[PDB]
Amino acid sequence: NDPNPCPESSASFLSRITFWWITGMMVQGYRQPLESTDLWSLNKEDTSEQVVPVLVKNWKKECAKSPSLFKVLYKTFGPYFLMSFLFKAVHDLMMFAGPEILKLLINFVNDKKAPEWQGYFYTALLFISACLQTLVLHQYFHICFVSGMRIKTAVIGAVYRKALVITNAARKSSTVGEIVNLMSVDAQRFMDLATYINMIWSAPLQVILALYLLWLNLGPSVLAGVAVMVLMVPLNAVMAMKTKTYQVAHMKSKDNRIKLMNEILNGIKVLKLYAWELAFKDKVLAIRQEELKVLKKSAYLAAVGTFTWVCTPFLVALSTFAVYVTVDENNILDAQKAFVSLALFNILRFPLNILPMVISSIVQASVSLKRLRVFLSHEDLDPDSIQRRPITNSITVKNATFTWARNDPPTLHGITFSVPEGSLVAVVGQVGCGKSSLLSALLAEMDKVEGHVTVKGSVAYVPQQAWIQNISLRENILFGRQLQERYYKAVVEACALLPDLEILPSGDRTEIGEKGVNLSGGQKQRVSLARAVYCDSDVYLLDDPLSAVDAHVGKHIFENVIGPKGLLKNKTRLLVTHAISYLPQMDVIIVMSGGKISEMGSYQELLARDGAFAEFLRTYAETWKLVEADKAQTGQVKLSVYWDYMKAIGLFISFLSIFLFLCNHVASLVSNYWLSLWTDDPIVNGTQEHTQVRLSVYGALGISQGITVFGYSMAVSIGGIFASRRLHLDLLHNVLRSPISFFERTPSGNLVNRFSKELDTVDSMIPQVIKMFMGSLFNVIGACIIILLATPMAAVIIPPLGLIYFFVQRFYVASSRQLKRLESVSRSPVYSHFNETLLGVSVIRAFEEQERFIRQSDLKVDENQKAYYPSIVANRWLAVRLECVGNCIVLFASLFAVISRHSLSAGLVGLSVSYSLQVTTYLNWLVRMSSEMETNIVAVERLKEYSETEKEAPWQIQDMAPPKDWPQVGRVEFRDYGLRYREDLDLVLKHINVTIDGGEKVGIVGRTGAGKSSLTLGLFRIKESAEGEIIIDDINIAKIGLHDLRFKITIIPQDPVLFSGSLRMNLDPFSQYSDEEVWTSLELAHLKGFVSALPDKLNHECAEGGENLSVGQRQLVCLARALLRKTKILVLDEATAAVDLETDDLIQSTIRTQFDDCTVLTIAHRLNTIMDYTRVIVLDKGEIQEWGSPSDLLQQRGLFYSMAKDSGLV
Ligand SMILES: Nc1ncnc2c1ncn2[C@@H]1O[C@H](COP(=O)(O)OP(=O)(O)OP(=O)(O)O)[C@@H](O)[C@H]1O
Ligand SMILES: CC(C)CCC[C@@H](C)[C@H]1CC[C@H]2[C@@H]3CC=C4C[C@@H](O)CC[C@]4(C)[C@H]3CC[C@]12C
Ligand SMILES: CC(C)CCC[C@@H](C)[C@H]1CC[C@H]2[C@@H]3CC=C4C[C@@H](O)CC[C@]4(C)[C@H]3CC[C@]12C
Ligand SMILES: CC(C)CCC[C@@H](C)[C@H]1CC[C@H]2[C@@H]3CC=C4C[C@@H](O)CC[C@]4(C)[C@H]3CC[C@]12C
Ligand SMILES: Nc1ncnc2c1ncn2[C@@H]1O[C@H](COP(=O)(O)OP(=O)(O)O)[C@@H](O)[C@H]1O
Ligand SMILES: [Mg+2]
Ligand SMILES: [Mg+2]
Repeated sequence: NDPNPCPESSASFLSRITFWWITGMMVQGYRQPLESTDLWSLNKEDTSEQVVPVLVKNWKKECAKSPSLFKVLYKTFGPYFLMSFLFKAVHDLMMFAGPEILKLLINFVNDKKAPEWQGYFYTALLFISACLQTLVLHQYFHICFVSGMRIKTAVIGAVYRKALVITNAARKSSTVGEIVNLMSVDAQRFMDLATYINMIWSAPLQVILALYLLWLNLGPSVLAGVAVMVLMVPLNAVMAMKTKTYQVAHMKSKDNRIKLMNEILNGIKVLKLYAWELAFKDKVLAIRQEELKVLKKSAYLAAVGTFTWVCTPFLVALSTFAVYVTVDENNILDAQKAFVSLALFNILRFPLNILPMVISSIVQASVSLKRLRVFLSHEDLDPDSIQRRPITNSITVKNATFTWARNDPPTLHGITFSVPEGSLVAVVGQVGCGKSSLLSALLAEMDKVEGHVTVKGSVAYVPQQAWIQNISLRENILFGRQLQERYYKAVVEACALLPDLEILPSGDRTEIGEKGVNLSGGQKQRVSLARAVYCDSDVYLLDDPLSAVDAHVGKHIFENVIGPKGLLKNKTRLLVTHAISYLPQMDVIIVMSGGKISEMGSYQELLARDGAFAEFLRTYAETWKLVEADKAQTGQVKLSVYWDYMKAIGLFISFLSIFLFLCNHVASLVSNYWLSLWTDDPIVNGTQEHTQVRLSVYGALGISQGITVFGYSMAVSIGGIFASRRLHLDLLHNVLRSPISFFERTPSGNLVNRFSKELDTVDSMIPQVIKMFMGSLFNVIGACIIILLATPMAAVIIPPLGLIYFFVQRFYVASSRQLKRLESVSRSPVYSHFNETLLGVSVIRAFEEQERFIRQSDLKVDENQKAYYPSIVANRWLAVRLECVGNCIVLFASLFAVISRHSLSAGLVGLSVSYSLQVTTYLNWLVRMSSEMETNIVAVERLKEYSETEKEAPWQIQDMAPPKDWPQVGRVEFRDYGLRYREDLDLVLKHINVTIDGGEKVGIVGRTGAGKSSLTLGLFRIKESAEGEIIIDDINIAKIGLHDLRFKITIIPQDPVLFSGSLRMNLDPFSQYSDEEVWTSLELAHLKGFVSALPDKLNHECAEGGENLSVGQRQLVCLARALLRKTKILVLDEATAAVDLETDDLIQSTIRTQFDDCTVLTIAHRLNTIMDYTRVIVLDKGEIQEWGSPSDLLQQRGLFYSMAKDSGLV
């Protein structure tokens, strides 16, 4: 029992054949524009739940049986798609039958004596044949399009189901670029094959059936015609083989582009802060140029392919007629037969003119078939590698050796330990020694070479990089679980989240943002912890959850949650710690260096050892929503869009294209009438050579027609490339120029959609639609001009026939357009969900929530399909209506000719029928193509949207540009400075007033969520000042072009962000300076040893956004990045967060030596590294509290004293 079910199920037989059931929606759509709400629920068999499981099953049955073939696996959609063959057969015989009846009528009308009754019968038999072919043809087309739709669901369903199981090593090879490409473009390639796959036999049948009529007419002279056509195949064959290589290279360039764009949109804040977006712009363009260069070559071959097929029947015709006179000198010599022979030849263009699109589709689909087959055949991480015994030690690892990649050398070298039930274990060691690795090994994320691993009970995971969903804070803490009011409140207060829940705008239920961009580092880490704690599992793997928060909250969380008095007192919990404060509280602590456990034991036991760790210890010891969903445009498409696409093509090509179209269709009409005038001439003994004279002229025009067709097919293709190139550059510049607030609002999939699918539409579709539209347009003008001039008194018939076609076209398109918008809008969540999942697969797999996320994906794809399905039915609805109107007019033209056979104008009236069918079929084509054009241009409308938006301040002002040596003394002055993140939200900073003098070392201290990171975000002018101003050395900041600002001051941001490419590229993407400078920087960064010992020294492939190396190494890469610029104002935003105590001591000593003369302000939680500084700023919520020298603030016994006492400096 559905609330709004599809009417197709309940529809009677008469309704189903004519598609009468969609009538109701089409009328509703005309009155007021269609909404997402009044779309019908899908049919049970059109649903991911019913479609995808049978495909993945067949893959399990077929892949397990084996190489693994994907083509044999596409017998899943075979059964349903066979009926299509039967429907296509009947239609072709009815197409063949049509002309026969028309000959008998055109003959009947001529013969005066013929009985009254026999005339009507022919017209009645014509009308019925036209109706039957229409109904049968559109049953065929509906089966083809429904098949295509079901293949789209399954391809997306399978790819998502696979993405959650694939190995890490395979995840590096199959990048996010390929996965997004597979779900988007390759599914559209299979959908487009679904139509034309049925022509592979329908064209040869039609070619044979037309050829046999010539044998019946001519005889054994039709062989030459077959000999010419068979010789043709090899050319199209080798050219198709050549294209197959171009399509592969084109797709590879498209994957690389989408992969790079993903890495840009991930870390856009870092691009904005370092002022790097021009470097990454140039890189995206370089990849686009390669992709477009190949697409041009593919288009050149298509033109040669089209050129070959269009001029085949004329070359066949001349080849055939030569055979007669070169042997048959005895019997045959006819004059009129030529006309019937040419009338039989001129049908052999209708099959051959649709062939190069069949070839293009099959090649394009065959590439996509290989790419999907290669992706679904990747090695799957096996969960039976770990024992996972039912709820005697908690976890046991015995001589286990794990490796990130199968062929690479192992990370963990023969580790051996056992942890008892309800034991608090700690993991310690150097930066990049394999701690996060050890936790990954127990989750079966890493491949193991040898050993034995047993993990008894359910596992809960807290990763080092916090992963938060787009949904409300409560729903993040729940993570798809039933709510317990007692326990929920008990977890939230234990995780120290109450003050954070107070400061948030709408308290608990706030739209948290796409990657938790709203929250601060500590808030993200606390939510991530709270989720895992709420889940209530047997074993707890905590990857440094007390890093980002200060000493106060850290202690609170340790006493209330993790420690032996908290919630998790009884559960086995293995935490990775860098702090040495809580090691006496631990049961056993495991030290590891270079992937080997150096020594295990308790605090006292390890102290008694007098080892390396002992020596280490001595030295240091109604709710407000944020994300706005995509919303469809309401009215008609504005001429601005069309004019913008045409402006990109250029004036020269547009005047050439139209000119060649005219030359083509003029030659078409000259040939048309020159033949029809040649027809009605007597066969006298004279005009013996005239036939051999004029058939050369017919051949010449046939070649001329072919040459021009090749011409305009080329002209439109190059036009399309110019447009597609220009549109991408405008889109990319518009995106890179927008402010940070826009990116925090707009969903990720919202942009991925426009950069992948909407651009792929602009690249491929629109040129083909333009070619077919212009073709149909000039065909209609060409028919109209002929009938009018042949019968000047037929000027009355044209308007009425046009007006009724126009009103059907204007009615239909109004709804058709809106359905294409709804579909195009509703596909954005599908990308967002894919993007959200791929980041947090480790977490999803740890909590075993796969089924829920898989089930969520199915429900998100259903919405896209619910929007798509009415669109294709509406196409069928229109087509049947227009053809049935066409049949009616043909009947009246046909019936009028029989009624008034001999009354008057007997010679003229007989022909009236002949072109009454022509004009009908051409006006039928014009409406359908004009609609297809209006629905396709929506893609360009969608790309334009980010032109009329909010833009960031001008990059280069070039008038008020400050001197080359502007930051000469780092004198930073804040004057009544106040920041506000949104327009409606309350102020984060207010009435800030400090004077940081030149070369002054300034600390910034405060409680988590005090406005520390926001102050540094404010200085770079990422968010524009609400009140007051900042001044850097007697020069106002708001005035200057922010690229003159941003190059002169450096920051180490809180989150370390690396981009996909060589390790050298991350340090310097402009390629400005030498390798000696990079090496001396990596020497000061303390990565020299690590980066030197690597297989490729500085050409190491950092992939997936720097997942190839550890968090603490990304910290040092971001340090090196800052060390290379060597500016006079430096800003540290917790640069020493996820590192050792030893490693921290080093990079501090670096900062003291290198940045000795330049102004440095540092934000920090480790107060150890502040007490050395000259002055310190302390701020609580939005205002600066007591500030001065650290020694002074300790004497005062105020706030800074309280924070020092927690750290244990006092
Ligand atoms: N997914 C991965 N693919 C390939 N190599 C990896 C991967 N993860 C880690 N490594 C390599 O293993 C080394 C150390 O592993 P790991 O990241 O577990 O260190 P860690 O102890 O977590 O360090 P940190 O203290 O920075 O958290 C790194 O130097 C890195 O090159
Ligand atoms: C005689 C005519 C009318 C019918 C035969 C012509 C067509 C259907 C034939 C001739 C050459 C053939 C192509 C030759 C090469 C390729 C590339 C391959 O990777 C996929 C199949 C594909 C694309 C073939 C499909 C069928 C094909 C296009
Ligand atoms: C170089 C050549 C091919 C460029 C040709 C550009 C042509 C095809 C463009 C420019 C303006 C466009 C038209 C603008 C207005 C409408 C009305 C709409 O209800 C149907 C589409 C239709 C009829 C468009 C069809 C495509 C169009 C005619
Ligand atoms: C109609 C008959 C008489 C003449 C036909 C000549 C045709 C085939 C010629 C004349 C001018 C030519 C065009 C001139 C300019 C360009 C731009 C170039 O970057 C790609 C090829 C392209 C698009 C050419 C394609 C072929 C072309 C259209
Ligand atoms: N992009 C944002 N949009 C709206 N509010 C934000 C944003 N970033 C941070 N906030 C809010 O401002 C407060 C202070 O943030 P911030 O100064 O960045 O944290 P911290 O001082 O801990 O580094 C936080 O409690 C947070 O809720
Ligand atoms: Mg780690
Ligand atoms: Mg911060």
